[PDB]
Amino acid sequence: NESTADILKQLPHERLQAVLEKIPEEDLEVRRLLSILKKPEVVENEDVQQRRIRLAEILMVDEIDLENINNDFFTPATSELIFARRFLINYSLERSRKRLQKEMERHQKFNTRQELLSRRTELQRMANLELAGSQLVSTKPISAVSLSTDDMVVATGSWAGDLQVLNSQTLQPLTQKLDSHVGKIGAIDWHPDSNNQMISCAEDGLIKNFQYSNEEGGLRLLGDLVGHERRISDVKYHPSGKFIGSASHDMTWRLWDASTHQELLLQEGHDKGVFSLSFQCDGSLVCSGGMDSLSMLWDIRSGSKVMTLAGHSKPIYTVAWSPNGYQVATGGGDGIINVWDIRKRDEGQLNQILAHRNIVTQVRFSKEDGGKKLVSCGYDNLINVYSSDTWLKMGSLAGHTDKIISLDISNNSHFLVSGGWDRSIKLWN
Amino acid sequence: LGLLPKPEPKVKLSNMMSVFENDQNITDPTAWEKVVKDQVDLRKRKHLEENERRHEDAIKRRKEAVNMNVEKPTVYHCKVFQFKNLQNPKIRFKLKMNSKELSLKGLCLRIRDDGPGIIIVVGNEKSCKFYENLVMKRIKWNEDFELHTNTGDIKMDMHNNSISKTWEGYLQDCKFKGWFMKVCNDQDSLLRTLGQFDSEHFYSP
Amino acid sequence: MSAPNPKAFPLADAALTQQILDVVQQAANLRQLKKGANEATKTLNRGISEFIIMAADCEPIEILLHLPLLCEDKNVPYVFVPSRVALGRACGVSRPVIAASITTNDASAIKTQIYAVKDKIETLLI
RNA sequence: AAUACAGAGAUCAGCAGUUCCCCUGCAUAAGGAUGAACCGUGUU
RNA sequence: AUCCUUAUGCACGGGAAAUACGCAUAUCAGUGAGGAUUCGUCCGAGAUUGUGUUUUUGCUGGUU
Ligand SMILES: *OP(=O)(O)OP(=O)(O)OC[C@H]1O[C@@H](N2CN(C)c3c2[nH]c(N(C)C)nc3=O)[C@H](O)[C@@H]1O
Repeated sequence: NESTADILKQLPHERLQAVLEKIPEEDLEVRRLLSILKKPEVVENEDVQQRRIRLAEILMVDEIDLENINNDFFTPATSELIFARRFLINYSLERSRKRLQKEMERHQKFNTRQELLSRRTELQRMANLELAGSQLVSTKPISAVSLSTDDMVVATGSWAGDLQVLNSQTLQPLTQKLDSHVGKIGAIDWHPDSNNQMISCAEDGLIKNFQYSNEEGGLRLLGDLVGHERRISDVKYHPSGKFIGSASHDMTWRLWDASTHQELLLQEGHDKGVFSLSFQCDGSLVCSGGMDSLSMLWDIRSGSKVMTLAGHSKPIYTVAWSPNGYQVATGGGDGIINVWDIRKRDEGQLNQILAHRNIVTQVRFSKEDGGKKLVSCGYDNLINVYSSDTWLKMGSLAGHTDKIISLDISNNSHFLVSGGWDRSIKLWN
Repeated sequence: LGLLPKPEPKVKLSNMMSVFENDQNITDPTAWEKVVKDQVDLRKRKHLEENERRHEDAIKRRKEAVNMNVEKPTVYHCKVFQFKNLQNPKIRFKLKMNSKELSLKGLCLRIRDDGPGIIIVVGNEKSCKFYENLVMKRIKWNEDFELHTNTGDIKMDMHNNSISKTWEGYLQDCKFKGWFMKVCNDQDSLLRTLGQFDSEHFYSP
Repeated sequence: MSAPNPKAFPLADAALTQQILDVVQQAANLRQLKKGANEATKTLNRGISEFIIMAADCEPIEILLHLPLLCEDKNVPYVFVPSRVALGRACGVSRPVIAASITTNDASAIKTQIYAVKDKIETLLI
C-alpha cells in the first residue's frame, strides 16, 4: 500500500494539487500573500482559481514555507534679512492702514443705484469682446505673457524660452527678439515702477533680471539668480518694489532682493512641487499654491505659516491675489477656482466658481478698480469673465483653436492679451 | 497504477468501418450504427454540459460581486448638464435607469414642469463617459412627443429645447448619497436643494 | 522607488500608468504599436504618431531626451512612465524598452481608449 | 587434445499524445454600440 | 438587458506536419536581432554556441 501512495506522492502534479487545498480561497486573501511575497499581485487575464494556482506554483518552486511561516524646528540665522522684515513691517503696516481707510471711505456713499448700473455696464462690455489680430512668436507654445505697468508692451515667452517684446495696441510686428540662455520659460514679470526691468524664470533654475532699454532691442541682463536646482514655475515682485520672491519645484520658495541679488529667505513646507507664489497688495502676505493640493499662506515678517487652505483635489497652478487684499483666488488641475477671504475665517471661507473644464492655468483679477472681474484660462480653449461679488460666470470668449497657457489683462481693462499652445498671441479687442 | 479506466477508442462515422473492436462490427450492422452514433452524441453532450455548468456557476459567483460594496475611490469625476425642457417622459425614464444601472451618484432638478433645469452625475470616470454619450449623442431632446395628461393624450413640440454640458471635473467628496430626481417650483429652494449638498454654485442662470 | 529623474517630465502617476500601459498592450495585439527609440523617432518624422511613452529610469536618460524636443514641434503628447521593465512587457517583449509610439489608424477598434489617454496626458504638460 | 551431444539458430490493424491552423461554443479580462410612458429629504 | 471587438483559458467538430520539436548555473539582443532597397530610404525580433529525440512517444486488439 505504501509504494502505491509514494510514487503518486513523488509526482509533481500531485505534489502541487495537495498544496492547492491548504491555501485560503478569496481574492483578497490570496492577493495579500502575493504582494507580501513580492510577486505580481495580478496577471493579464485570470479568474481567481487561476490566480490561486499561481500561488501554489510559486510556493512549490522556491520550496518556501506555508502562508503560516510566510506571514518641527525654529531655524535661526541671516540677520541681514532680519533687517528687511522691519522694512516690510514699516511699509506693510502703513500701506494696510491706508488701504483699509480707503475701503471704508467707499462704504459711506452707498447710493446703490450707481453701482448696480456699473456692474451691468461692465458685463455688457465683457460680452462684446472679440479678437483684434492674432500674431506669431515661435514654434513652441507660449508659456508666459505679461503687460508693462503702462500697458504698452507685451513680453512673450516660448517653451523654447526666448522672449520677444511686442507693442500692445497693434502688435505689429514687435520691437526686438532675444534668445535667452534658458530653454523653457516659466513666468515673466515687470517691476511695478520704472518700466525698465523685467524678470523671467524658466527650466534651468536661473532667474534673469532684464534691463529693457528705451525703444532699443538691447535688452540687457542686470544679473542672474542662483540657488535653484529644479525648474522655476513662478516669480513675482513684492508690491513694495525692493524684493523678488521665487518659487520653483523643490519645495522651496525663495525670497530674493533685486539690488544685492541675495537669498533673503529659504522657505520650506510643501511636500511636492510648488507651482505658484503670489504677493498680496499691501505686501504683507504670500500665498503658495502647490502640486500637493495645499494652499498655504505665509507671513513674510514672522516667517510663520499662517492658515492652510484645503480645497483642491489636484495641483494648484495659479494663485491670484485680489487688489482689495482681503481675498485670494486659486485654480487647479481640477477645474475649480476657489476664492478665500481671510477676514471671515470662522464661517465664510471659500466660494467655488466652477470654471472651465480641463484645467486652469492662470487666473487674473482686474488691477485697477480694486478688483472686481476675474479672468481665467484653461485648456478648454475658452476664456472666462467673472464677478467678484456673486462669482456668477458672465461671459466666455472663443478665438483660440488650441489650448491657452497664460493670459494678461489691460490695466484700464480695455485689453485682454492671451497666449497659446497654438503659438499665436491673440489680442482681445 | 490502476486508479482509472483504461481508455477505449474514439470512434466516428469515418473511423467507424475499420474499428474491429470486438463489439458487433459486421455481425450486427445497425446495432453498431447506433453505438457509434450514440457514442458521438454522448461526447458532444459533454461539451455542451461543461459549458452550461460553467455558465451557471459564474452567475452564483456573480452574486458575491453583487455583495461586494464599492470601496471608495479617492477622487470623484463629475459632470453637469443644463437644458430647456425635460417634459418628455421617455427622457425622464432613461435618466432614472442609467443612473441606477451604472452606479452613478448625483441628482437632477428643474423648475416646475415646463421650466428648465440641471443634471448632476458623479462616479468613476468610465461611468460618466457612457452617460455623457447618452445625454448628448444618443437621446434627442429636440424631438417631438405626444404626452399623456389626466384627461388624455396631447402633442408637444420641444424643438426649441436643447442640451449642452457645463463642466466636468474633480471634487474632494461627493455628498450625493443617491441619484434623486425632484421638482422645485422656484429658483431658490432649487438652490436650497443643492444647498443641502453645498452645491448651490452648480446652477448657472 | 528611486529618485525620479528630474528631467523626467511629465511623469505619470500610479493610476495613469495602469491606464497607459494597458492601452499600449491593447495596441500591441492590433500591431498599431511601435517599440523602441528609433522606431518611435521614425514615426514622428512620417507624421503618424498618437503619443509617445517613455521610460523614466532609462539609464542614462540622455539617450531619449531628444524625443521631447521633436514631439513639441509635431504637436504630439508625451509622458514618462516610471519603469522600463514594465514598458517592456506591455510591448510584448522579454526585455527592456524605453520608448514607444502608438500610431494612427482611424478605423481602429481601440480608437476610443487612445483619445481618452491623450486627453489625460496633455493635461500633464501644463 | 581426444570424445559425448545438440549441429544453426513471429505478422496484419485501431485509438489517443506532442506541433501549428481554421469552425463553433462557454468563461475571464478589458473595450465598445443600441433599445426599454414616468418624477425616493361618539356605531365594530 | 441584448449585440459587437480584441487578447487568454478549458472544449466538441474539421484539417496539415514530425527534418521536426524542444532543453542550457550559456553568449549577446528595441540602449536595435536579422533582413529588403527603385539608392532617396524601407521593414523590426531574434541570431549565435552546446546539446536530446526525430522511417518515431505512450496504449490496446486480432491472428501463430
Ligand atoms: O441580468 P440581471 O437582471 O441579473 O442584471 P443585474 O440584476 O445583475 O442588475 C443590475 C444590472 O443590470 C444590467 N442592466 C439590466 N438592464 C435592464 C440594463 C442594464 N444595463 C443597461 N446599460 C447599462 C446600458 N441597460 C439596461 O437596460 C446592468 O449591468 C446593471 O448593472
